[PDB]
Amino acid sequence: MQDCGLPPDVPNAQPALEGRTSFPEDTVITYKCEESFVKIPGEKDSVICLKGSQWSDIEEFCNRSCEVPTRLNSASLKQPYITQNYFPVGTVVEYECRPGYRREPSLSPKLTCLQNLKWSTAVEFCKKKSCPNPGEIRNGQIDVPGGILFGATISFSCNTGYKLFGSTSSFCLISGSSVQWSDPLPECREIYCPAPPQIDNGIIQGERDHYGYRQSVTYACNKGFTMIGEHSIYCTVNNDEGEWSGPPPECRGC
Amino acid sequence: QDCGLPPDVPNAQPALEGRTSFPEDTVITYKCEESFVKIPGEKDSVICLKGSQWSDIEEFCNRSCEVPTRLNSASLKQPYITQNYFPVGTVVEYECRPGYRREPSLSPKLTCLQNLKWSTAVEFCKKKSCPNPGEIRNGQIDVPGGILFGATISFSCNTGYKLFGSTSSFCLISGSSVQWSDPLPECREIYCPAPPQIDNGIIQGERDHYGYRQSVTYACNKGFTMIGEHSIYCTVNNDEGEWSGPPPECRGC
Repeated sequence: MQDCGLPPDVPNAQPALEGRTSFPEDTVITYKCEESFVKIPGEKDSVICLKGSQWSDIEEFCNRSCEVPTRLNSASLKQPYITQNYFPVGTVVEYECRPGYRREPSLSPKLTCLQNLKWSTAVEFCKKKSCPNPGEIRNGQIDVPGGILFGATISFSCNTGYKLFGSTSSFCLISGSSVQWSDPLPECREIYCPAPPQIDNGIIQGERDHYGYRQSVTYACNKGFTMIGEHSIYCTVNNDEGEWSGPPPECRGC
Repeated sequence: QDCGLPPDVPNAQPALEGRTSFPEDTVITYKCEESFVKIPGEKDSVICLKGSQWSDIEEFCNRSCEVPTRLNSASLKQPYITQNYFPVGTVVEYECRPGYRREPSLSPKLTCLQNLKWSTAVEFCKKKSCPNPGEIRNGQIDVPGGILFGATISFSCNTGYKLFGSTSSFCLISGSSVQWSDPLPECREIYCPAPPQIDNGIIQGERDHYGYRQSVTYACNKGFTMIGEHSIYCTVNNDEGEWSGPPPECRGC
């Protein structure tokens, strides 16, 4: 009769019958691979109802493959693997470094689909690029807690008596073709105490324009006046603010 | 042949030894009364002569000031320093003791006034001053009460420095002048012990010396996680250098 019966049973595949058990001549039935199965590229996935109520032949066209290789931050799959989804056991794909990573020549940038349907063990075939030597801050310091490779953070400080002007930290971030420091080296600026206080009936010996950390100012009483107190005071520096060590002496008469 | 009572001398009293009759050749001496001093080169005694007659005697006592009171700034010059006769109008001169100096604008003279008192005393001899103390590098000099003869000053070293030498000085008289009893001490920077090294980590840019408030920053080697403070600083546990705390640790991952 001008109709075929049920199409052939294909291992690991299911046909789309659309609710019927009888099919007219020239009917084309397509099979879909079952769960955990991927169709083999370049193979038929359908049958056709021919004359004599006979279906055309069809061979197993499904496998048995690894999942799409897991997403790496250091490397991306090369072409053509990057567009593929069929990875039977034994399949080896190749990677290439992303930015800002570079190849570790001693290591293979390849992964193999194993018998258990899993990709081989991942090694660091693509490593983190390094940022330039951070250098130095005059009268300050640079803290490098964990190297200077891509993704690293460094911090800046100014020594006692100096004030930081600029950025307090920097990060090694990807910059176009390479990796560079997010921020430039800041500046450590000398902290000045307020102008030293004058005293009644006394003077400052050779008063300077500016007083920095630990610098001192010496007092002297005018003729006929007696000194009572510290002959000199010095500049203390805390939390980036200058402040004299204590009050200036007194010059009492007479 | 015995004389009777000797003559009455104004402002003087004779020493009679309770006697009222005196044999020939008896010599009687008079003593000036209070406030009076005998006049140098004048007779103060009489002698009983023949004819039961005393020899003549004239007033020999002049009202006089007392020996000038002792001053600590100056001493009487010669010859006043050995004198005791100071009638009204007498002016004596002083000279400075050590460690005092003359106040040029003033007179070093005292006059015996009509009331038998010496004129008002002024500071004609003033205390000498020791030289300016100077400065102590990284330290301070406290001058509580001037730098004149007898004064005391004290020395201290700023935070982070240790005093080596004298802690005070006193303005002493030294021969022909006044000088500080002790020379200035020195203020030397205190150093903390060398910072400790840590397993699997380093000291970032270690220095040869660390002083007060100076810090040392640590960093762990690749593949280790730091545990504890990243940097420590040089404190001064008086008067010793000491690190603020233990260095961090590096734990292998």
